[PDB]
Amino acid sequence: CNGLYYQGSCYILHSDYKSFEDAKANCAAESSTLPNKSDVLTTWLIDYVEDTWGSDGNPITKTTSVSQEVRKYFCT
Amino acid sequence: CNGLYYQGSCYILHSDYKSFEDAKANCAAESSTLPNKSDVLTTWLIDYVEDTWGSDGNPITKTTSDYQDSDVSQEVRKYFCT
Amino acid sequence: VQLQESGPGLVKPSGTLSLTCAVSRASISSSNWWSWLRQPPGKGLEWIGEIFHSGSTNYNPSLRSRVTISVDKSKNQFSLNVSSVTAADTAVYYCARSQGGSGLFRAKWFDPWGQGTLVTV
Amino acid sequence: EIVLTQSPGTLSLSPGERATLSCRASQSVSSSYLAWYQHKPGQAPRLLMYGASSRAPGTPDRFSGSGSGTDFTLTISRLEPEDFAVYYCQQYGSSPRTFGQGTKV
Repeated sequence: CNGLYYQGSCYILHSDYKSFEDAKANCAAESSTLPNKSDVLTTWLIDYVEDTWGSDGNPITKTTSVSQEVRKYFCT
Repeated sequence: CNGLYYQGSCYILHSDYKSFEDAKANCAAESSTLPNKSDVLTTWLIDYVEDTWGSDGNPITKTTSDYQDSDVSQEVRKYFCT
Repeated sequence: VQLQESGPGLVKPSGTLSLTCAVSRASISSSNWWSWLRQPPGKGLEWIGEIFHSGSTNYNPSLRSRVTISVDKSKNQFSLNVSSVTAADTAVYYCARSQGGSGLFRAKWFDPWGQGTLVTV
Repeated sequence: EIVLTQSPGTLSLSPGERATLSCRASQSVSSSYLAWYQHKPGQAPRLLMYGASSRAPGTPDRFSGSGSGTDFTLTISRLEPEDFAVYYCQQYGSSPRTFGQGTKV
């Protein structure tokens, strides 16, 4: 496909910077959703998906042991 | 493959920050070269490849010409290796 | 992310001016490129470099030689030393943050600034 | 080093006006990547817009931005006493990030 690939899942980059709710709406329009943290943490995909929105509502990251932000969002 | 793919050429990211010479050295040691701006300009890859190194020695951008006159050699930037 | 700048106001010519900023409400180890900027009195602003939690530093080519930016994770402070001052460096130095740095999607624009200390050579 | 010039050095007005601030670049800026800022004297500078046409959260809708390549512009449809201050252009498509001269109101 046009984007990254993992376990038969295609991830498309929407470079436009947008909040979590606009990202959810845009993904819903595409019929897809935001990536889940579980599927990306244990993969090289993480290097691409870091600081991009996830379904949980917080930015995806490997750390840790807001609606006021806008960040580039993937869509699967 | 473990990265982006376009027209049979597969580009793997390298998260480490390194200068142009080190990036080229790593790409060559990994049987690969730095991405060519010619093939990446129009295609979607640019969205992922912006602000990464290229063969010409300058960060890849969507500008058609007029490369950065100011020196960028002594700078750090993530790189893709085919 | 509250950023507060603190440093010596007076640095005589040719000396090293060290300005240290404190990261609050977040972690310096987080995915953010911490940059320092300059505002000469009455003239346009500049960008005198950036740093990351790994120590990687990318400078302005004009000011690359003089400046050196460092990070101390224990005290969550990213500091900047400007050496060989030429008396033209007087300005309100600003701390800055640029989202990203761990991934490939760095956002250059410096959203959270910080009150800048004015240094007079 | 893309040199950004802001044409109106000072656009003096009384409250209420379609104020227009413009700034041009020596070379084309990639993706119209220009994020304006705000500078209330003493107060911490803010991020009014990113991408030259998008408003960061916390700034009202009266700020509308448009531009491409050489020419970029910000517009205030109506003015309030708490929304007049210095303004800046910031291009981040060149290796050295270059700002622009202030445009006081």
